[PDB]
Amino acid sequence: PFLKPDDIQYFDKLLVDVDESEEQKERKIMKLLLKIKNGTPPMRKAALRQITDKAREFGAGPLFNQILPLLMSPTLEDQERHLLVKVIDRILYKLDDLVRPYVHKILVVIEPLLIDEDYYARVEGREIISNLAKAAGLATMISTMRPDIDNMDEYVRNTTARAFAVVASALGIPSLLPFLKAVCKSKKSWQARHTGIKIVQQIAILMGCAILPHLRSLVEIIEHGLVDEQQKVRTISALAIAALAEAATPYGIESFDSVLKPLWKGIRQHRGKGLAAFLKAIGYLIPLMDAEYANYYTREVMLILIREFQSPDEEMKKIVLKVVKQCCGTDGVEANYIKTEILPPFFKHFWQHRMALDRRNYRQLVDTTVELANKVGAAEIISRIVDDLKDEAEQYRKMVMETIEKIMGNLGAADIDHKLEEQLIDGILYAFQEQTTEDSVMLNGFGTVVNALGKRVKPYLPQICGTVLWRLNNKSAKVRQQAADLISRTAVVMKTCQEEKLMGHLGVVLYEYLGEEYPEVLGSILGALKAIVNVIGMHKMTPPIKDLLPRLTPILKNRHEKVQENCIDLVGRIADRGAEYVSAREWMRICFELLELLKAHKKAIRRATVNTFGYIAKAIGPHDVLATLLNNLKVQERQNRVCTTVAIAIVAETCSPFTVLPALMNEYRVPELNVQNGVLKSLSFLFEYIGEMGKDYIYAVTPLLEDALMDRDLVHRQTASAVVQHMSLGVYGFGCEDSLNHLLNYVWPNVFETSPHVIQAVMGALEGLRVAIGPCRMLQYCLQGLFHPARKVRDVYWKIYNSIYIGSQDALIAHYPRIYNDDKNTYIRYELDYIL
Amino acid sequence: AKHHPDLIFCRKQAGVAIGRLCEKCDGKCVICDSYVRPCTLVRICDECNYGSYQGRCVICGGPGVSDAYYCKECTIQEKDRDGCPKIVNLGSSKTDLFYE
Amino acid sequence: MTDRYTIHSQLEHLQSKYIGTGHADTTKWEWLVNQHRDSYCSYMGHFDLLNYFAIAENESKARVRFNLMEKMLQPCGPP
Amino acid sequence: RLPPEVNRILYIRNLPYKITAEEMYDIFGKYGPIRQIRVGNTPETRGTAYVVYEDIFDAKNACDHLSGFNVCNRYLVVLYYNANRAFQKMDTKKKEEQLKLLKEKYGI
Amino acid sequence: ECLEKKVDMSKVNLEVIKPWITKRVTEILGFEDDVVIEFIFNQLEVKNPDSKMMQINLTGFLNGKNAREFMGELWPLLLSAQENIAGIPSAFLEL
Amino acid sequence: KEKPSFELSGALLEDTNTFRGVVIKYSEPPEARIPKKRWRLYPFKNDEVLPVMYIHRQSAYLLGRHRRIADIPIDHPSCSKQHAVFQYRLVEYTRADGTVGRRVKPYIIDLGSGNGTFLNNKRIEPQRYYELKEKDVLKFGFSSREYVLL
RNA sequence: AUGAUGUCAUACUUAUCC
Repeated sequence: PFLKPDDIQYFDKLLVDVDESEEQKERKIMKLLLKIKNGTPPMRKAALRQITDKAREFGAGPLFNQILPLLMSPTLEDQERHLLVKVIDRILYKLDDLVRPYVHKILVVIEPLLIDEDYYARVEGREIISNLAKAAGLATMISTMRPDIDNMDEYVRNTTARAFAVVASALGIPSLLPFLKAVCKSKKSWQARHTGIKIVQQIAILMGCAILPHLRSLVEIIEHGLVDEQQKVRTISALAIAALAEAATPYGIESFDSVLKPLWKGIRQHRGKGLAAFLKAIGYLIPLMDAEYANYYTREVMLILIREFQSPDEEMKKIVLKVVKQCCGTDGVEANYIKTEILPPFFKHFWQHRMALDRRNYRQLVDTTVELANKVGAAEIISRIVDDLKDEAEQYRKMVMETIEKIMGNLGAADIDHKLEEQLIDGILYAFQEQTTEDSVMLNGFGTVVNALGKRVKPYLPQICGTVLWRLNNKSAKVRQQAADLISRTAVVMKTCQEEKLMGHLGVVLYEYLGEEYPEVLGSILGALKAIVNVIGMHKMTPPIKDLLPRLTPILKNRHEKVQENCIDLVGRIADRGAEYVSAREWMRICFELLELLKAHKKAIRRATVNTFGYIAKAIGPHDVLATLLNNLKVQERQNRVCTTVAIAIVAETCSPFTVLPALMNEYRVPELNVQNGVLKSLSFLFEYIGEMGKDYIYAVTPLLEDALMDRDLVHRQTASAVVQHMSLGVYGFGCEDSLNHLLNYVWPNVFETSPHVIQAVMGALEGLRVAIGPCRMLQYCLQGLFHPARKVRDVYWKIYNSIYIGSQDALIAHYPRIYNDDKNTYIRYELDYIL
Repeated sequence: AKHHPDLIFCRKQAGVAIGRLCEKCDGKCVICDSYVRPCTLVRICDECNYGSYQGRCVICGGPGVSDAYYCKECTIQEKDRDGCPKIVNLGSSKTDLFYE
Repeated sequence: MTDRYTIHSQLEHLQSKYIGTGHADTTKWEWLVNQHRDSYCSYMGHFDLLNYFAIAENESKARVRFNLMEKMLQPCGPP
Repeated sequence: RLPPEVNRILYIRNLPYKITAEEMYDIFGKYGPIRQIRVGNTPETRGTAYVVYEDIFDAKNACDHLSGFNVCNRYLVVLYYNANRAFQKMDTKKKEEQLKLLKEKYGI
Repeated sequence: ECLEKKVDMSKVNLEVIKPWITKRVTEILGFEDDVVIEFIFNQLEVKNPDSKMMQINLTGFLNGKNAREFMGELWPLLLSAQENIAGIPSAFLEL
Repeated sequence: KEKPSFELSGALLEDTNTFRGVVIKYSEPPEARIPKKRWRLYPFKNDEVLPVMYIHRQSAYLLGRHRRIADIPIDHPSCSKQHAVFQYRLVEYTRADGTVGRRVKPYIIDLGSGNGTFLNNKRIEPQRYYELKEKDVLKFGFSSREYVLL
């Protein structure tokens, strides 16, 4: 597969056709890389495996020699990068002692993955450095990575710090401690100590909550940098304290203890970024102190906190913001003091159009404001920010809107007075009437506001729903779906207040849009109908179901991901609840239409589908519909079938399977194999759902499992084995064990194979058989296999014997046989032979 | 599980944080990965639920809405008395789908 | 003091953390000692089995419990 | 008044396998003094060459006039070469001696 | 080897071991760094240190030959300091 | 002590316009084009047009008192290195018929000389679109000049 | 008459996934 015009430089050796005459042939055959980089997806797959199994063969040297240039390529893609990352992982699951010379030679390319805009790139990078460090040795990593500490560029120092974070997560803090503790005391130059401290931080972020045990030692390291003559070291130091305390869940306060007294002092004398950093640290600290000591100390911090609102620094504003959250979100702080001193400057400087356009500042601002509401109360905050709902820009409106949302979510709408409530509803409608983008914030916002107001909202309905219909035209593509969803979430409120005319409106009006050709709208429409069904009942539906349901029936062709979803859902609600209003003929047509809905690429679609199919199975009764399931061609191998199997299960539940089984068991006869294993699955899920009731049917299924478990082809043994499992859990304790032993006979030979699905299947099988039969019989099959020095039987029988061993280890005692004692050892336990 | 075989669980110490399930993974079991017979609720680890890691799904890892529960077949097989089955690793799933 | 033996990790796999499970390369004496330790723990855990073991012998319950706790470490000797 | 991406190195292609470095030096020598020139002697890279000048603007006037310029039957591919990375095939070292020298001679 | 005898850093001084470790690090690594001195300070900070872990941390730090001699020289001086009733090595009694 | 200011640094401006040995100021806008009108530089220092330079064939033209920056020297000791810059560019104007379009005309704007400039015994200020035409009596120096161009 | 490996289609599983 083709070569980009640049990649020639790398792959030129492949171009020449000289062939068939040692190492040069290994580099030459190693161009399978090219097949991984560019080509068809299958070529990438097969190539990837082929190079995985050749790891031990080719060795890490030639590979990395032929890779690292590519992953270093200036023209590298996104995908190609990620794929080469994959091959590096998969080969590094194998090679262990081999990589030692290349470790640095790896990290140099990989460390740039840690600092990246892409998140998935970062989690990948952390993963592969974890695999590398754990793969190599500790001393390998340490002795490797020293010279990058004092490197002139700070880039490598930084990304190297995150590297030490990852490797420290791998091999644990205490192993790597003396290295660090040695580093931060290095007397050569400051840059080192700066690095090592940054390492402390990135360890704090990465490990997070798990820092807890070594917190003391870590602090004892870092403390000496706060007083250092250099500035950076001080700044990054206190920052690292911050990260610690933030991962320091409400405890280890005294471990930070000796750190405080300098910090507070510094709080006085500092100008610039370092100051803000200290404020960050102290900020995360205060929640960890005692409300008495933290009373004083807090009251001291509040002053500077006030004074420093006004700085243009955005780092500043972030810090002091989150600070205000923690300091003023303290239970030991008085409302009125905040109400006077803080709120007016807070809404003055902080609420502006510089903030909201940014992302982090947006969020953090939301949170802090939410908490201030949590203390001073509701009507204050909201009352001050309502007037901004009507502000021009979107993002700002979005901000105050979600703020109001969370506020009225927590505190409740009860505190709100009347006039401010008028400004509320008008604000929310007005903001909702202009929507540049589609998003939930405005909608969830409105819904939460109304559901919180309760029936105080009643005078406002006609304005609401007037807007709802007029908007319900305007633009279908953009706003139809949105006004529809608005109805959906406002259903219950439009119900409990007992406005019936409005339910007539929404009922037939929405009924009319079911002919809408745009799917993304229609979906929202059906959703709205759904929500309306859950408030007003069956027989009171203003569009009587006789009208509605057959009008729904043809829509199932619609392909669309949202239409199919909501549609099938609603057919489910009505098919489950009333179900009498519609004649059976319509129903069976619904069936023959439902059958091909199982091509859905989405799992929830199939979910609702099968459950519905059960409901209508109740509405009619088993035989016909289970026959219509058995009609299935099985045509698709990758699933698309076994959902029908699930329908066979649930159908067998909805009316007693005590009826249904003979039809199925007969339908195993058919020579077509894939449907044979199909009905095997049907038995599996069947027993999984029936549980206890299998105390009878075990016998019926027993000989057929004999026929199936006796192998035509592996899938028979597998699926049948799964059946044995779920049967074995289900029947437990009821006294049927005998036939389960018989079936265990035929289960037992299948123990040996390398196919993952059949071996894990058999494992589940013998586990369920363990609990059902009891360990004694198991162990009596597992004894002789232990001994076997043959590199197979011992592997397996010891795997089994372990599975039997972990559970029920208490009950095994009696069943260990008598084993005679040799020369040096006494192998007879004589306690059991004490006789009265 | 049956969908992702290369995924590894957390298996950490059990805390007092009750587990939750996302709206896309609602009703699915954690160990048995089934939809019927819920018998025991899911408990999360202490490090697995802290700050932004609280209120997240165990299997899906997205925004959790409803509380997750374990299957009765996994409860009778003593598969629910193990550690916290939080999905930590995420490999060969939702990686190439972001590019398309 | 070059040892060239750093049983640290490889690819976050295996790393036995349980006690009494065993491996495929487990010896007979190690498995017998683990079975004897499991039998001693089951005798110390079950109250009815400990009562039936102490009713036969002329020793008391706490003396037999201390003897079973003292005989747990190195029951056979050669693993 | 220059785009940043262009560099003193130019990748040049659509060369014959017989071509002589005499013609090379002569032709390319119009715009400025040659820093040096490499030519692929290897099975894939034969037909390609890299030219490096004492100054960039040299190369700029070059690709200006030499754009699609002709030799034999061929119109050469003239592009500004991209050497973002140093292929790390070589290393960063040997700075100590020269830096010790400039620290010695001028004493600075 | 020489890293099999159990020792204890609580019965020995720390200020007298800094110059010998500094001379060993200057002989091994050529120049004076701040990571090796910090590693030597972290290896002796515990009251019961580990000789095998220190050898692994310094067993590969150099090349795998000078680090073994450095560990063998640091284990014998610590053993001579812990065996003495004063708590000092043999190089501190003369000067 | 590090004195951070986060202001406009000179290196980012010098890397955009990099000459051989000096900085390059007085850049043209993006609306510059090649001239197609009949206009030639007729320099008369002693009432005899010895040299002739084409202004429509070249895109840039720098004249000064330095031999390393400029291509050809000039015999004017009372003129600075950066005194005047005559560059042709099609600006937004109207023709005689009233229809709008692109007309190639020379742009006249002072670059901030120390002693200024004079054209037809009159000083012109910068940032002012003056109607520049052919056969203008200009001066290529800061104070005075004994040579005119036509 | 099994088994061996290897080019090469074909079905099946993973409730695989936009």
